[PDB]
Order: sequence, then C-alpha cells, then structure tokens
Amino acid sequence: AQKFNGLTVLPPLLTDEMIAQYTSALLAGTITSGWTFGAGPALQIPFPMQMAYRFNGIGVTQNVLYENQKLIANQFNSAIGKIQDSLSSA
Amino acid sequence: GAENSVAYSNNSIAIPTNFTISVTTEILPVSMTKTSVDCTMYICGDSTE
Amino acid sequence: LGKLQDVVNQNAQALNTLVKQLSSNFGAISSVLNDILSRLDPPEAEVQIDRLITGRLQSLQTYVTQQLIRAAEIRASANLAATKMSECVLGQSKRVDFCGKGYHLMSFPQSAPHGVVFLHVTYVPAQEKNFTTAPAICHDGKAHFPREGVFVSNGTHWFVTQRNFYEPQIITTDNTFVSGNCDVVIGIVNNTVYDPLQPELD
Amino acid sequence: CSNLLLQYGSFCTQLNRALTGIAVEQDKNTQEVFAQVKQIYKTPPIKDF
Ligand SMILES: *[C@@H]1O[C@H](CO)[C@@H](O[C@@H]2O[C@H](CO)[C@@H](O)[C@H](O)[C@H]2NC(C)=O)[C@H](O)[C@H]1NC(C)=O
Ligand SMILES: *[C@@H]1O[C@H](CO)[C@@H](O[C@@H]2O[C@H](CO)[C@@H](O)[C@H](O)[C@H]2NC(C)=O)[C@H](O)[C@H]1NC(C)=O
Ligand SMILES: *[C@@H]1O[C@H](CO)[C@@H](O[C@@H]2O[C@H](CO)[C@@H](O)[C@H](O)[C@H]2NC(C)=O)[C@H](O)[C@H]1NC(C)=O
Ligand SMILES: *[C@@H]1O[C@H](CO)[C@@H](O)[C@H](O)[C@H]1NC(C)=O
Ligand SMILES: *[C@@H]1O[C@H](CO)[C@@H](O)[C@H](O)[C@H]1NC(C)=O
Repeated sequence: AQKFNGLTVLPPLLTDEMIAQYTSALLAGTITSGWTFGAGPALQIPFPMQMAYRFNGIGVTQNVLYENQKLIANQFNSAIGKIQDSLSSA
Repeated sequence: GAENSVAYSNNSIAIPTNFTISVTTEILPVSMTKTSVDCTMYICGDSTE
Repeated sequence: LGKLQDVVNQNAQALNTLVKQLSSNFGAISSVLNDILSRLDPPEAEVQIDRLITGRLQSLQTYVTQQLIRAAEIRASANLAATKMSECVLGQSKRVDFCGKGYHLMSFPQSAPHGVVFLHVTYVPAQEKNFTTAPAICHDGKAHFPREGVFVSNGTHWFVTQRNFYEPQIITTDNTFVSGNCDVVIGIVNNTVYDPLQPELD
Repeated sequence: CSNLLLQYGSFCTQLNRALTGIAVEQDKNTQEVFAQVKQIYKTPPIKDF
C-alpha cells in the first residue's frame, strides 16, 4: 500500500452505493418525467410522448415517431447492445 | 432525499394548472484584492549587505 | 455569503502567513537580519544572511504560486460570471438549469464587493393534475396529431393544452395536422374534430 | 528533527491547509454533479416503456 509513511488516504464523503443511488434516481426521473423533474415537480408522461417531444426539439415533426416506433425502439436496443459490447472490449 | 415514487403509465400525463414565480440567488466572485510585493522591502530591511 | 468571504479570508491569511514568515530564523541564530550584523562581523555572518535569503525566497515563491493558483480560479469564475451575465442577463437563455432551478425568464445583476450576484427569475409549476392522454386521434381514418399541445381527457371528453399550463381547448383543425392512415400508432383513440369551416359555409 | 521544524511551521501550516482545501474541493465536486435533485425517484415496477 501507500499508507505506511504517514500518507493517509481520506475516504470520500459519498460512497459508490450513494452515487449509484443518485444515478438511478436521475435515470428514473429522466425516463418517467423527461425534464419536468429537473425544473420543478416531477410530471408523469409516457415515454413515446417524451420521445416525440425530443423529436420536436430538433426540428422533426412528432408524426414520424409513432409511424415507426418499433424501428426506433429496435435501433435504441441495438445501440445499447453495441455500447455494452464495446465497453467490454480501455 | 425524500423516497418518493412517480406513478407511471402509458396513457397518464400530468399537466400543471398553476405556477409560482420564484427568485434564485447565485453568488459569483469576479475579483480579489490586488497586492504588490517587492523583495527589497520584504527580504531586506535597511541594510545594504 | 460563502463564496465572497473565502476569497478575502484566504488572501488575508496568506498575507498574515507572509508576515509570520519573517519571525522565523529558518535554522539561523536570529530572525531579524540587523541583530546578526550588529553582533557578528559580516565576513562571518554571511552564511546566516544567505540562509535567511533562501528562506525568504522560498516563502515568497510559495506565496506567488498560491496567488497564481487563486488568480487562475478567479479567472475561471469571472469567465463563468461573464457568460452568465451575457446569457441570463442580456437576454433569455434556453440552457436548462444554468440560470437557476426552473424555466428562466430574466436575471437582475447587482453589484457586490469583489464579486457579483444574479437575481434570476425562474418559472416553476406549482399544482398539477393527472390526465389520460393519447398521442393521436382517429377521426375518419386520418390520424390527427397536435401541433404544439398534447391531447388530454378529463374522463368524458378530450382537449388539447400546452406543455407548461392547463388551457383546455376544443379539438379542431387549426391546431392539429393529419399524417398517414389510422393503423400506424400502437395507441390511438377514437374522437371527432370540430372542423370550424363546416358550420360557416351553410 | 522536530525542534528545527518550528523554524518552518508556517510552511507546514500552508501545506496542511492546501491539502485540506483540496480534500474539501474533491468532496464538493461530487455534490455538484450527482446531487442535482433532492428527491429520490423510484423506478416503477412496470417495464413496458
Ligand atoms: C395559483 O397560486 C397562487 C398562489 O397561492 C394563488 O393565489 C392565491 O389565491 C388565494 C385564493 O384565490 C388567495 O387567498 C391568495 O392571497 C393568493 N396569493 C397570491 C400570492 O396571490 C392562485 O389563486 C392560484 N391559482 C389557481 C388557479 O389555483
Ligand atoms: C369534462 O369536461 C367536459 C367539457 O367541459 C364537461 O362537460 C361540461 O360540464 C359543464 C359543467 O357543468 C356543463 O355546464 C356542460 O354542459 C358540459 N358539457 C358537455 C358537453 O357535457 C364535464 O363535466 C367534465 N367532467 C369532469 C368530471 O370534470
Ligand atoms: C375506433 O374506430 C374504428 C373504426 O371506426 C373501430 O374499428 C372497427 O371495429 C369494429 C368492431 O370493433 C369492426 O367491425 C370494424 O370493421 C372496425 N373498422 C375499422 C375501419 O377498423 C374501432 O373498434 C374503434 N375503437 C374503439 C375502442 O371503439
Ligand atoms: C393521479 O392519479 C394517480 C392514480 O390514479 C396517482 O398515482 C397520482 O399521484 C395522481 N396525481 C395527482 C397529481 O394527484
Ligand atoms: C398500457 O400497458 C398495459 C400493460 O401492459 C396494457 O394492458 C395496455 O393495453 C396499454 N395501453 C396502451 C394504450 O398501450
């Protein structure tokens, strides 16, 4: 180790469990409320409506998501699989 | 924080019906005191050596 | 105020430590350089003088390094404050959670000693109501989608209201657009559209 | 060794204060990133998104 010569290491205030809890809370807020919880009280919304809401922010009309929702969901799942596989391969 | 759960459903939405105008204070320092230090008055006193 | 007090207390304590450094001998036989000159000859007391010079140089170098790091931090904070002024004060910033918690409207800068404060004006909702929503409305096989609002229902009828306020309105053509057929959305509801041109042509 | 360290006790004061400030800044860095919300939102048991 590196502590035998008086070079003590201070433990962090927040453990990894608390950081994981914070990240999970942020994830739940961003899938169940979108951005309402980040600027006030959390408001319930369906995820397809939130995805169309994000689509409206980039100049694409929301009518295109619901026509090919399965395609976008499959693309999202494949991208999640791809990043999970790439991170396992530093 | 407060352990609370958000009711989620595929056909449930929450539309606010009222608002409150709030004011948030943010403190930001932009400057500090300007000091000048010279060796001849600090390191030396009144001695030429 | 915590941010404005640290930048003054740290500088004051650094100045106090600089003053305290002259009260130490740094391993010599005296602290003041006049005492060794008065009690010892300059040819012999040269090494004590040089040791004092090295100690004072080290203390001054450490003070200069600390002040440079503090000045870098102050420069970063001043850049942040300038960007905050130019965005939140000289206009309305679309960056969420940058000009305060909530939907920013404007900010009012105020003078502060060796600093600046911003009185942001946010927009947070207060009371909300649960509603049943549908992403599309099937009128005559043509799916209607809201232009800027969202379809809501109070249990019996349907309305369209904006995102951040509840303003119920009758489902009409002026705020909805058609796209494709009806059998494309996984979740749709049956309803009718006002079409306010029909009663006026009679 | 300790008796000659009183001639440089001020230096030890600056070093200890700098390390304490570094530690408290490291502690404050995590609070500014992850503690954005003060309410812990529970994941709903329904996974049909
Ligand atoms: C929105 O919230 C504001 C703030 O509470 C409400 O204003 C209050 O209304 C009550 C009753 O009408 C008054 O007794 C208070 O004096 C009001 N307070 C202020 C600061 O004006 C307002 O009524 C709410 N609006 C709705 C539609 O519920
Ligand atoms: C849901 O909204 C509808 C539309 O506003 C309500 O129906 C109206 O209710 C008012 C209130 O008494 C009546 O004066 C109108 O004659 C109603 N119109 C129709 C077409 O029925 C309805 O009451 C609301 N329901 C709830 C539970 O709030
Ligand atoms: C919404 O409307 C559509 C069409 O008006 C309904 O679809 C019809 O359903 C009946 C029996 O459920 C069938 O006999 C028809 O052939 C269907 N027509 C079409 C064009 O699909 C649908 O059932 C309605 N939904 C609800 C919940 O009432
Ligand atoms: C709306 O109703 C649901 C259950 O029907 C409940 O979980 C939710 O908290 C309610 N929302 C409000 C704002 O009362
Ligand atoms: C919402 O999800 C429930 C549970 O899977 C399902 O029974 C219901 O049909 C869904 N409604 C819509 C509109 O998709």
